[PDB]
Amino acid sequence: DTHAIYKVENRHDYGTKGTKVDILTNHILLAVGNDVPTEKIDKELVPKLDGWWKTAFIFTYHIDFKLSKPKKYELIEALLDEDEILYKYRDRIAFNGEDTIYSHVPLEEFTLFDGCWEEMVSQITLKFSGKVGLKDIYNDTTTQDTEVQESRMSAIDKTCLLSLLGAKFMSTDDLIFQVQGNKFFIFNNFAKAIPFQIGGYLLQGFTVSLTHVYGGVALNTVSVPAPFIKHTKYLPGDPRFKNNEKEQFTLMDWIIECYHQSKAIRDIRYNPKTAPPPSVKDLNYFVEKNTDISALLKGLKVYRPYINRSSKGIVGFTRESAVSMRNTIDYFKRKYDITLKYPDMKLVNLGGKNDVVPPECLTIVPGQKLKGQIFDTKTYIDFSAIRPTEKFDLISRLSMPAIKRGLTDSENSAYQFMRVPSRILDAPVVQFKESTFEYKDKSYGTKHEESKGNWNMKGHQFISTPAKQVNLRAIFINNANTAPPASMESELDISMDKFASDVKQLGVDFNVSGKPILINQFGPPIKPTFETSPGEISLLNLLENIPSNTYILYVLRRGNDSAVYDRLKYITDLKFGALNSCVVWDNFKKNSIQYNSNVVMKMNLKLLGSNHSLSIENNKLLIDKESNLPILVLGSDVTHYPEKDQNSIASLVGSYDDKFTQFPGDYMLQDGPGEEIITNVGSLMLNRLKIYQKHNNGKLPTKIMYFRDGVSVDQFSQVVKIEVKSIKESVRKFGPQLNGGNKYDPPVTCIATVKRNQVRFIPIQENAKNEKGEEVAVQSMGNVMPGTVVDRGITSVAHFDFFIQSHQALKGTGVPCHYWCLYDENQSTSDYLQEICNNLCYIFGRSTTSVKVPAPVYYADLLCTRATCFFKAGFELNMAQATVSKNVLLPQVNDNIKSVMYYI
RNA sequence: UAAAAAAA
Repeated sequence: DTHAIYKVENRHDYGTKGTKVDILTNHILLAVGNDVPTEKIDKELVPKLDGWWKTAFIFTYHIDFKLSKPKKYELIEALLDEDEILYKYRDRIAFNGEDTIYSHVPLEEFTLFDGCWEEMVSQITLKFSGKVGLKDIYNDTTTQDTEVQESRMSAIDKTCLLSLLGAKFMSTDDLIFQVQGNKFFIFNNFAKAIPFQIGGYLLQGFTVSLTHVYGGVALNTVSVPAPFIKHTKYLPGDPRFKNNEKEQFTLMDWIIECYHQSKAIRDIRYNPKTAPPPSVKDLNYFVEKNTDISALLKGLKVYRPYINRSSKGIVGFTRESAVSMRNTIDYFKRKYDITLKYPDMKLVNLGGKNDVVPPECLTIVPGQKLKGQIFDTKTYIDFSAIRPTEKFDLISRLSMPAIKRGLTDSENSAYQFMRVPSRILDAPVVQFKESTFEYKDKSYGTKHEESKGNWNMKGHQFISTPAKQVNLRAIFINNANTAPPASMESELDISMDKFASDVKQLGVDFNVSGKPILINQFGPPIKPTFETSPGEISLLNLLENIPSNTYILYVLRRGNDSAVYDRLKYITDLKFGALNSCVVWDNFKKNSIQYNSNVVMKMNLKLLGSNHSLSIENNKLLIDKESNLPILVLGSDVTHYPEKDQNSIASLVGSYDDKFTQFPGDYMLQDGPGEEIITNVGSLMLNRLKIYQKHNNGKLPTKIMYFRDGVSVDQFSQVVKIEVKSIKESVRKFGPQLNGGNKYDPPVTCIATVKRNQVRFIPIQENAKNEKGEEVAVQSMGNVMPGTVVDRGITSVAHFDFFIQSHQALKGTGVPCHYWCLYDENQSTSDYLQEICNNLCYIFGRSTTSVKVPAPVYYADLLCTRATCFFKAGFELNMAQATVSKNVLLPQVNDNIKSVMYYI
């Protein structure tokens, strides 16, 4: 007859439970929807902002080019900047930045594009693609149709308005950088910037996007960090900058810096403040054979200040000096009146024909991205780890000027952060073996708040631990070009013994009385033809002659060896299916009982144990009452591009008991690059069921929750229409062949989590009354108290969505997870869903904390991450040994561990 | 690769 209809779920209620407090969010209300009756919101609370963005018709033009966005984008501003006629309209014309161009005015009124439908203008083709009324943005803001609201969220008018706001932001007399189309960095004396790695600084910018809320339209702003190449003597803030922002800083001045910096971090106690300045013989070898700066110069765009907005980039470094060039110093001394201070320095060339100039007089064009991998992660991370009070100021102080400039017509109580209501849910009860941890609310006075969703294992034991003493065997992977100190054998024997003794107190009996085994030269296959290295050769031997009941503890000499870790896991997990944990020597050797205690936590899980769970009452609400059979909780993630241009990897994990303590799973190569919809996710449902029925006397789950991670909004329709349908259709098929031939169609709810978003919260109060009148803390570490639930004011018009911030934000300003129930066959109220979401954040079994997203999702991410090591590990080989089959790129794991959390 | 958290 007719196919069935997988429609995205409409919101049906709001939650009620929890301690109430208002909080602020980084949103501004632009407008109240047109379909909201004037007799609804006070005339004073409606934002006094009108303008073009409310009531305008925008010309749009499709536009082809002749490829890198760098060139196109650069191409457009060039026209917009090198023509005194168009320049006047440069706050009214915007790039998409590949397909279209938006303009407040028509482009056919320009004596420029005559024959596009002066020389550079020939790489563009214009085609008027209609007009866009911007005022329809403010239309269906009450409409309770999840399909309409979808088409509204990812709409042309929304993209137009956003992109035209960018135009306004960009038209200021201040120096301003556009990065990836929507991130703007302003480089004035008030900017937040620190020197970064080599020849670079970090800079705090901002970005805006607009989100539809119920009746109607909000603007969201958040700060963004980016690295750039240093183009100034001094960085903003420094008082030597306020005086001369334009104090001479040539290309040479930059290379010296990079020299000092490079050696000061590749050698220690180098100290540039003492170290003798390079006498130019060093400094020529450097700038040619040293990738720490060659890669940066390769392409670096420079200025020629001695010719009196055209930056020639570079090609490389010549061989001839500034003196041995016939003369150059004579040219510049006579014909430009300048004395070359480093005339022995090799010169650079800026392409043909013969346009060659010395670095000593060649300034660097601002705003250039600092290409490379971040290696100084600590600096990068600390730069952005700002607490909410400090971070909301920053957002306000970078955004508001630009936004005010944007929202006024091309010739202040409204610009303030939305205040929304929140509710703080109680933490569940954490269960250990014979003990509990329930946070009891208390006043903000002492630092008591900091313990909600943040305990430790002290005076506690794991719930379930291996029955038998098990054999723990050290293998010292010696991933270094030098043999380890003599005092390491003794140091490790010490460490192993203490480790075995500490974890006994948690309930884990290890027999550590083996003898540690050293493996030098371990590493990935190497050269087309590769042959296995030692001591992979050594290790392999070791692994196929491994005793029973043996847990491998890999002690890495140097941490951070991506290539080594991937292999150790590839060989031990995938090939051999042997239980193993890695540990980094310089940590392990400190012998912290806290370090050791966080390590067994993983090991225990791997040995099928259980560390902490929820209380007996808490678990009751993930149990179907109708069958006294727990719910099958699934998590799935998708990671993209494991290498170069390769197929994405999907994973699915699932619970199997009523304790929700263990989540094995399976992973799978997608059949395309950057494919986010797991089109055949149902095939992975087969093991979820088989191990479920194993731990439930042969019965199949009667309810199913599917937590789907990492989808954007445009994909919600397909998650429901393709993935949920696939799950449903699959269990309907696998069901019968598992329960004795009977009909199987359990109801599934599906909740997508988006844990990376642009929504932030700042607390307003230190305390708030609970329902008994007792004043009680509602913030911890200067962030909103975990878990503040927010489902009003900034949530969608029609979808069943809510924010919950489940974790203590130990650093910076925490990021709440945005949950959307996309599909629901078991009539779940918001109070129900919000509680199990928050609750599931307390049974992440490798940390003593509540985490920022339900355990199933974190587990699914970790599994995707591990599948990526397997992929990456055996890949160079699979490019040689060869398009390639799925199970040779990403093989299945050994059957031994198909039902363990080897990814933990 | 002890761990949660903050940045991409």
